[PDB]
Amino acid sequence: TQSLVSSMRGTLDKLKLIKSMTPMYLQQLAPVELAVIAPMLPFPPFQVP
Amino acid sequence: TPKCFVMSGVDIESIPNEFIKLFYQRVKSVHANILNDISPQIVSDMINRKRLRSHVDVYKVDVVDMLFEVVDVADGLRNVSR
Amino acid sequence: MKRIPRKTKGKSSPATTEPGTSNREQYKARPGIASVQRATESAEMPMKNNDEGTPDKKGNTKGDLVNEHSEAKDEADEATKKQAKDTDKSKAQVTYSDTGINNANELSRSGNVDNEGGSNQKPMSTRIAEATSAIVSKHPA
Repeated sequence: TQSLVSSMRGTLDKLKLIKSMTPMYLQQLAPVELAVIAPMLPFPPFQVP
Repeated sequence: TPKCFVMSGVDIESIPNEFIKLFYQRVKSVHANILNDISPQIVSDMINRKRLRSHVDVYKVDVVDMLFEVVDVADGLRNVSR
Repeated sequence: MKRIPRKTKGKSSPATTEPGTSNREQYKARPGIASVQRATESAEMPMKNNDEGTPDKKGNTKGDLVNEHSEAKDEADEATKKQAKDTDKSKAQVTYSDTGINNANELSRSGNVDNEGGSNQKPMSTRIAEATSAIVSKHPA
């Protein structure tokens, strides 16, 4: 019954420009950790391409 | 699940409780081909496979159906009639 | 010569003050040693033994009489319950059962099937006893 373009667009902008540091963590530090624990696991990794 | 079983040995006619009679009738009439039926002997064997190698009501009784045959032994031979 | 006990049963069954050794440093490590040690203790536990369906000392199979699919589903339910208990929640975020995948051909080891592909409604030892007793002969009177 009422236009919501202004409200809907404004919400999406906040989500798009959020100050989340998770993406840089997964790209940089997360691979480094998994490399450290992997040789010490009781069950060594078993992967498929 | 296919680990469920239904005990046979009691005729579906003779079920005393009427609601249970209805339930069993409908189930047997709809899903007859996909029910696992086991005899009481089979149940006892399942129970005892490896191991084997207060106020009480007075108006409850156990009944059985007896099977017999009429035989004529007029001569030394036998003749089953019915 | 000091004997090492077994853990399992078997068949038979001047000044001397160095100038730089005083302890005065006060350092608090982050992350915490205790927390990391507890996590590593948990992580280094070995995997359990899945011996269901294998023969025993005499020759009989070990396990319980459950159809393979039902056994798999029950194991999934138990895993989900254990996960919920570990996470300290009534229900678990991650579930090994009731997913969106139609994994209806799954099979698991069970004690209902022997090594030969037959059923275990009668134990192998009892079957052997039956077969060998079928051919016994006795002393004449």
